[PDB]
Amino acid sequence: TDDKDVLRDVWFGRIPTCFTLYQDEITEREAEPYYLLLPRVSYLTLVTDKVKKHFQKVMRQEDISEIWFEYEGTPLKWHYPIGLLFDLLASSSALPWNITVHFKSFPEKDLLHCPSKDAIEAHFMSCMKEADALKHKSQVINEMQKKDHKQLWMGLQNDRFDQFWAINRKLMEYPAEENGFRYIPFRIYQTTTERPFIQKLFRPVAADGQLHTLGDLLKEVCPSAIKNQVMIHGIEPMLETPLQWLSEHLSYPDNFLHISIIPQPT
Amino acid sequence: MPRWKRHISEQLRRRDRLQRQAFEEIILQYNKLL
Amino acid sequence: EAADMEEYEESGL
Amino acid sequence: KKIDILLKAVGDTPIMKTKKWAVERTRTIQGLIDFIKKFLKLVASEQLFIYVNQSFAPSPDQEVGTLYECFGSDGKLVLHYCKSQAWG
Ligand code: NA
Repeated sequence: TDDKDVLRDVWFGRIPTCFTLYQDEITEREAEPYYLLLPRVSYLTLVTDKVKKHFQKVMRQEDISEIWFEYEGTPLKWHYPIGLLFDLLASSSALPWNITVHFKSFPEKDLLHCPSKDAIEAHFMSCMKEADALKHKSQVINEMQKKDHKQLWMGLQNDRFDQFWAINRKLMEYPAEENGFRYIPFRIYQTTTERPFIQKLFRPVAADGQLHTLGDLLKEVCPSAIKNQVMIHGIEPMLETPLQWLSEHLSYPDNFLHISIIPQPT
Repeated sequence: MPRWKRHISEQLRRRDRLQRQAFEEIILQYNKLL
Repeated sequence: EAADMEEYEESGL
Repeated sequence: KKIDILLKAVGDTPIMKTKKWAVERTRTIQGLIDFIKKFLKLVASEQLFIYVNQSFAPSPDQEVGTLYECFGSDGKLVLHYCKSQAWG
């Protein structure tokens, strides 16, 4: 379907990235840059194993520590999806995305550690559980067997679209009596604000059954966006786009609509 | 097909053309020789 | 009736 | 301006003598966690988990105010704490 094509286009979204080793990192020799197509829907610490291996090779063994990344001085939070970080921070700059690789001086004030793959899974499932609490009072996610939870995770970590959506489609359903989710899982990000993001309760269907739009959402929770562009998965949807449809088709695998508000470029 | 949906599909394809398609071969070729 | 956390932290653990 | 939070122990985790607290909306889950640990005279090496809706564990950088506005009810946010995982 046209809808299914959108799901695949979202899922397989890629950002061309140039990983360069921090110029002041202490090394035995100079490291070449490493180029990679990064998946928008995933997390840095899940897909940069080859980057890590590449740059560890020039480090003294004792100087190897937890790897971290920054964009022009801004540490990159691994628990934020890759596409969101790029949209928010670098989408106005020329490609490829220039990420600087670090080992020394992990900035604990700006970043959460990622001590294991399990921490990534725990984070991912926690996001999905939060999303379903909003959408179904957790009824769908809790009715699932643990093997289904695993399948969702494996589909993300191994880039298996059909494997993931065989389960995720259930999380995109809603009661027959209804015409949408209870509340839409969304977060609105804006660099100029102090708060990390805006997240509020917003119902996707009006009392008369009509579908609320992206424009309606913004008027309610972020009037200061209507000079600024609204970016989701690197594109700018029309404000008349129904929110329920967006939630179903343009959410990340964590079932959240991550929305960036960014200055209009020139 | 509603205009808002057409718009989204078109913009995703353009995004993919400019961001992925334009870089995939040179990035692969770079890694090949790296 | 809720205890003020900011009060306790600044009072003495 | 501050929000009311109620803390409930899961399983054999120690019980806080004082459970109802008023906290700044900008306080994070980690800030909340650090307070409980030294309130229960626990230690850093000991990990402590926090749960919303008896369902999910929010990221430790999440702010309580947002959680309250989304998952609060009857004027307060209920959070469960546990020395071990409870809900995955
Ligand atoms: Na660049």
